[PDB]
Amino acid sequence: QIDRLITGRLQSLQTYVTQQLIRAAEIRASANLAATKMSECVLGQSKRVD
Amino acid sequence: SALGKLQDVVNQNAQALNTLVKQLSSNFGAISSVLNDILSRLDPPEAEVQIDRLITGRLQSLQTYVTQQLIRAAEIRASANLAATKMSECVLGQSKRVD
Amino acid sequence: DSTECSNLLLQYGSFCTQLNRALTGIAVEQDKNTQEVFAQVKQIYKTPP
Amino acid sequence: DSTECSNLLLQYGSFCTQLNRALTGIAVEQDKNTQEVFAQVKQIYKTPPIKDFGGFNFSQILPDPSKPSKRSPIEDLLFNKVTNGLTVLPPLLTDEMIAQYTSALLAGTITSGWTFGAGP
Amino acid sequence: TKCTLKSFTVEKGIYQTSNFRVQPTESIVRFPNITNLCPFGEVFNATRFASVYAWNRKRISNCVADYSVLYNSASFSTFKCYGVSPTKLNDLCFTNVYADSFVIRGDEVRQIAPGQTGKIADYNYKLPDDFTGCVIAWNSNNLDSKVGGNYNYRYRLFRKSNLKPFERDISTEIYQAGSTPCNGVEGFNCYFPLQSYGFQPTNGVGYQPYRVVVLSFELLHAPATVCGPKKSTNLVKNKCVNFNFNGLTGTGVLTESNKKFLPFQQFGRDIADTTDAVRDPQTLEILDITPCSFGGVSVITPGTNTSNQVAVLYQGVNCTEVNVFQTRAGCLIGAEHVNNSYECDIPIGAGICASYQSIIA
Amino acid sequence: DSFVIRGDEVRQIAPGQTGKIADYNYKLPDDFTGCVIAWNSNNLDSKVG
Amino acid sequence: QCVNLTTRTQLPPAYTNSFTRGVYYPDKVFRSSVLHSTQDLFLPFFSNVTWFHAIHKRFDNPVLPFNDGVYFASTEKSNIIRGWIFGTTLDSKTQSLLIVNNATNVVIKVCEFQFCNDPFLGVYYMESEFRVYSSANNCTFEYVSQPFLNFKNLREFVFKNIDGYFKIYSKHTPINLVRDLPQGFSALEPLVDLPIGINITRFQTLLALHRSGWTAGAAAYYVGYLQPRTFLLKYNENGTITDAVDCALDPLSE
Ligand SMILES: *[C@@H]1O[C@H](CO)[C@@H](O[C@@H]2O[C@H](CO)[C@@H](O)[C@H](O)[C@H]2NC(C)=O)[C@H](O)[C@H]1NC(C)=O
Ligand SMILES: *[C@@H]1O[C@H](CO)[C@@H](O[C@@H]2O[C@H](CO)[C@@H](O)[C@H](O)[C@H]2NC(C)=O)[C@H](O)[C@H]1NC(C)=O
Ligand SMILES: *[C@@H]1O[C@H](CO)[C@@H](O)[C@H](O)[C@H]1NC(C)=O
Ligand SMILES: *[C@@H]1O[C@H](CO)[C@@H](O)[C@H](O)[C@H]1NC(C)=O
Ligand SMILES: *[C@@H]1O[C@H](CO)[C@@H](O)[C@H](O)[C@H]1NC(C)=O
Ligand SMILES: *[C@@H]1O[C@H](CO)[C@@H](O)[C@H](O)[C@H]1NC(C)=O
Ligand SMILES: *[C@@H]1O[C@H](CO)[C@@H](O)[C@H](O)[C@H]1NC(C)=O
Ligand SMILES: *[C@@H]1O[C@H](CO)[C@@H](O)[C@H](O)[C@H]1NC(C)=O
Ligand SMILES: *[C@@H]1O[C@H](CO)[C@@H](O)[C@H](O)[C@H]1NC(C)=O
Repeated sequence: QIDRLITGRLQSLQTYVTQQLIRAAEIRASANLAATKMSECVLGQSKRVD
Repeated sequence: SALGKLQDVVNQNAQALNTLVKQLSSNFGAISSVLNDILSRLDPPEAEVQIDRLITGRLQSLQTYVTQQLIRAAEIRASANLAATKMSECVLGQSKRVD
Repeated sequence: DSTECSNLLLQYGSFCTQLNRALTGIAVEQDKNTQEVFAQVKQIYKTPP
Repeated sequence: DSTECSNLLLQYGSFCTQLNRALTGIAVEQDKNTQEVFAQVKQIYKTPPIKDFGGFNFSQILPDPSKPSKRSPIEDLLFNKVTNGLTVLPPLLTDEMIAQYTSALLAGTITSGWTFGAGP
Repeated sequence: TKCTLKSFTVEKGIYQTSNFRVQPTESIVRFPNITNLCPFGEVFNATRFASVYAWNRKRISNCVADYSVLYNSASFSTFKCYGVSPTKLNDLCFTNVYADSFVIRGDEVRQIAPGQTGKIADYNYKLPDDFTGCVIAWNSNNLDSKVGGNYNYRYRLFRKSNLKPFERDISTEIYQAGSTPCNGVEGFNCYFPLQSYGFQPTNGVGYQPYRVVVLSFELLHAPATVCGPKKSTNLVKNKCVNFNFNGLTGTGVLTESNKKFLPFQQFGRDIADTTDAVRDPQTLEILDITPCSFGGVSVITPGTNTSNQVAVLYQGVNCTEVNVFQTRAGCLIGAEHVNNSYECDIPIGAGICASYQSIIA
Repeated sequence: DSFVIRGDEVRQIAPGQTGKIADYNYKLPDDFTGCVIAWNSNNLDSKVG
Repeated sequence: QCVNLTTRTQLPPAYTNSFTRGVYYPDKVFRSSVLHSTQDLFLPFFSNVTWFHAIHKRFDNPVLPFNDGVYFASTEKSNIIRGWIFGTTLDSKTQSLLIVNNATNVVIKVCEFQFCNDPFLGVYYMESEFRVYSSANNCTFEYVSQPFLNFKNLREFVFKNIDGYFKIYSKHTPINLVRDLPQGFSALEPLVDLPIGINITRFQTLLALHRSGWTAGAAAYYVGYLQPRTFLLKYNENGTITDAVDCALDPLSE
C-alpha cells in the first residue's frame, strides 16, 4: 500500500516538475525578450518596426 | 570560469548520462536489480512480477531522461538560434541594435 | 516523517535528487533572469534636484 | 539480453519507438543548429599571403599554419580550456571543418567587409 | 527500411533500422585454484577404526571437499546418499561436515539408514528421519580380521530406551533387565551392555567386518564454508564470451590489462559502477572487460523512384567485427569511397556524406 | 480434460503451481483461461481392497 | 591453569584524538582515480578514542563492549600484544573466538573456552607460559596462518561481525613517535574474512608478561567504536586510498 502511495505521489511530483520546467522555459524566453527590449528600447533608439 | 556556459552544457549532459546508467543499479522495489539473479533464483510466475517492476522503474527513468533531454534540446536550440542571429547581424554586417 | 516509507523510497534511487536539482536550476534561473533584465548598468544614476 | 524481459516489455507497446524517435530528433536538431550557425557562406574565402591590413594585426584570430589542427591561437586556447545501450553519435561537422567555416567568415569580413554577406 | 517506415516508398536519406549485437560464443567459468583439500585421508584410510558404541566424529570445516574422488572409487560397496544426490555434492557448499566412523557386521549395514530398526539403530548409532548426508560402507576383512579373532570392536546390546539421533553412549553401567538391583555385579538378569564382535577372515560376507563412514551435511544460518571443487573452463581471450569469475557473471571481451591491482582486490569498476577490470582467480593476471560491440544499423538509400540500391552503416562498430569502408561514424558496407569532394547529399557523419551517381561515399 | 487425483493434489491443478502431477502428469500454462472442477468420488472410484 | 595478577596500579583510562585514522577498504573492488561514496561501519574522524597503557605498574585488561565493531590501534615495540578474545559470556556456556599469535604462527579457534579471569601469555628472560583457557570442549572452526605481526611499530586492526562473517582489517606502519598516535592517513587493507557465525558482544585484549613476580613491557593500545556513516574515499591512479572525507563531520566536508 505504501508502494502504491509512493508511486502515485512520485508520478504527481514528476508531472509538477516537468510542467514547471516548461513554464520556466517560457518565462526564460519572455525574460530574454524583456532584456532585449531593455537594451534596445530604453538604452537606445530602435529602428525595428513595432 | 570564462568558458562556464559550454562546460555547463557538457557537465549537464554527462551528469544525465551518469544518472541514467546509475538508475540500473536500483531495484525499484524488487528483490534485486540484476535480471540474471531474478531469472536464476525465482520461478517464472513471480519472476514475471519482479521483471515487471524492474521494467516499469527503468522505463520511468528513461522517459524522465528523454523529457529533460528534450527540454535541454529546446534551450540549446534557442541559444543556437540566437547565435545564428548574432552571426548574421554582428559578423556579416554592422548592427545598430544596442548591446 | 514515516521511516518505513523512506526506506521503501530509497529503493527507487536518485529520483528525489533529480527533482531537487531541477527545482534548484529553475530557482537560480529566475535570479539570473532578473539580473539580465534589470542589472544592465553598473552606475546608479540620480536625477538633479 | 534477457528474452523473458523483452517478451514482457512488448506488452507496453511502442514506448521504445517513441524514445528512439525523440532522441533521433534531438540528434538531427544538433546538426541543424550547427549548420544554421556556421554554414552561412557558400564560398570558402581565404586571406591574402601578405598580411598588410594598414597596421591591424589578426594573428590571434586567423588560423595558424604551424598547428596541425589549422586553428587560431584563440581557438586552440578554447579547445584546450574545455574538457548499456548508450551510444554517442559523432557530429556531422568535424572540428576542423567548423574551424574552416570560421576561417572563411573571418577572411570574408576582413577582405570584403559586409559585402560578402549580401552578395558577391 | 520499408517495414520500419511502414511505407512501400522510401525517400532519399539515412534511416535508423536495427540494432547490431555480437552474440556470445563461449562460456568462461573461472573460480579459484582447487587447493587446501579437506583431510579425507585421515578418515577413510585410517589404520584403525572406532567401535560402533564409540563411533568417531571428526568435524570438517574451512576446506574444499572433493566428492568425485570418493564416488569414482571402486573400493566402496555402499555409497547410499539420503537427502542429496552424489552428482551435485561436488558443486554445492555446506557449513560443516560430520564424519562418523565405525565398524559393523555385513548384515548390519542396512540398519544405517533413516527409519530402520535393529540393535545398531536403537542402541548404537541412530540417524534422524530428516537426515541429509551419505552412508559409505566397505568390506574390511583384510585389515580388521585376524586368525585368532579380532575382538577389538564392541557394540551396545541392551538399553532401556532407544538412542536419540547423533547420540553417543559410552556408559559401561550394568543393564537392569529385572526388578532386582544389579548392585554393579553381572549376575542373573543383569548383563554388561557392551559386547565384543568376533571378526574372523573365514567368516561369511554377512559377518565380515565393514567399515562405515557416514557424512552428515547440515545447513545452518552461518555462511557455508565447506564447498565442492569448482571446475574451471580454460580461459579464452579476445572474444565476446560469457564470463563467470568467482560468482560475478556477465558478457564481454576479455583482453590483457596494464592496470596493476593491489593483492587483495579482485574486480574493477569505473565511475559508473560497472565492472570493467577483473583479476583471474586461477592465474593472478589482470583482464580488461570490454563490452561487446553493439551499435545501430542504419540504411542509406536514395529514393525508390531513382534506385533500389542501399548501403548499411554500423554505427560505432569497427569493420573487422562484422565495398567496405571504415569511417569514424562506423563501418560502411555497400558504398565505394572516392577521393573527390562534393556537397553533402545524405549525411553519414564525421564529415562523411553519401550520394548516388552506384552509391558513393 | 478429465482425470482422477488425490484430495491434496487439487491445489496443483492451477496456473503457476509447483507440484508433482503439475510437472510430470498435467501442466497448466501461466495464461490459462477456464475453470477447474473437482468433486469427491469415494463412493464410486474406491474399493475396500 | 589461571593466575590472578594482584600487583596492578589503579588509574583511570585515558582519552585522545582519533585524527584521520581507522579508514579501511570497504570492499574488494579495484578503483582508480575516482571518488567513491560509501555508507558503512566507519570510525568517525577526530573522535574520542580510549587510550590504555602497559608500563612499569600498568596492565590494562578491562572488559569492553564490542557494539557494532571495534577499531584497535597499537603503538607496539618488542611484541607484547599477542591476540584477542571475542564472545558474549566468555565461558563454556556460549561459544567464543580465540585469536593468538605465538612465536611460530597465528591461530584462530572457535571453541567453548572456559576462560581465565586474567588470560595472558609469557616471555621468560622464549615463550613458556600460556594461561588463557582451562578447557575446550566443542570446536567448530580452526584456522592456522602466517604471523601477522620509543614505540617503533603501529598496528591498526578493524574488527566487524556482519552476517556471520568476521572481517578483520589490518595495516602495519613504521613510526617513530614517542607517545601518541601520529597524525596522517593510512587506509587499512582487509586481512581476513572468517565464517565464524557466532554472537559477539564483548572482547578482550591478550598481553604477554615478562619474567626475569612479573614485569609488563612498554606498550600502548587504543580502542575506538565504529558507527554507521558515509565516507568519500579518493582512489589514485594506482588504486590506493590516499584521502578520505567524513560526510557528517562538519559542513565543509558535508
Ligand atoms: C602581429 O602579432 C603577433 C602576435 O601578437 C606578432 O608576433 C610576435 O612577434 C614578436 C617579435 O617578432 C615576438 O617576440 C612574439 O613572440 C610574437 N608573438 C607570437 C604569438 O608569435 C607579430 O609580430 C605581429 N605583427 C605582424 C606583422 O604579424
Ligand atoms: C582470579 O580472580 C577472579 C576474580 O576475583 C576469580 O573469579 C572468581 O572465582 C570465585 C571462586 O571462588 C567465584 O566464586 C567468583 O564468582 C569469581 N568471580 C567472577 C567475577 O566470576 C578467579 O577464580 C581467580 N583465579 C583463580 C585461579 O583463583
Ligand atoms: C584410500 O585408499 C584407497 C585404496 O588404496 C585409495 O584408492 C584412496 O585414494 C585412498 N584415499 C581416499 C580418500 O579414499
Ligand atoms: C593454480 O594452479 C596452477 C597449476 O594447476 C598453477 O600453475 C598456478 O600458478 C596456480 N595459481 C595460483 C594463484 O596459485
Ligand atoms: C573524551 O571522553 C572523556 C570522558 O568520556 C572526556 O573527559 C574527554 O574530554 C573527552 N575528550 C574529547 C576530545 O572529547
Ligand atoms: C603455537 O601454537 C600452535 C597451535 O597451538 C602450536 O602448534 C605451536 O607449537 C605453537 N608454537 C609455540 C612456539 O608455542
Ligand atoms: C558441547 O559440549 C558438551 C560437553 O562437552 C556437550 O554435552 C554438548 O552436547 C556440546 N554441544 C555441541 C553443540 O557440540
Ligand atoms: C547476542 O547476545 C546478546 C547478549 O547476550 C543478546 O541480547 C542478543 O539477542 C544475541 N543475538 C543473537 C542473534 O543471538
Ligand atoms: C603510481 O605508481 C607509479 C609506478 O607504477 C609511480 O610512478 C607513481 O608515483 C605512483 N603514484 C602514486 C600517487 O603513488
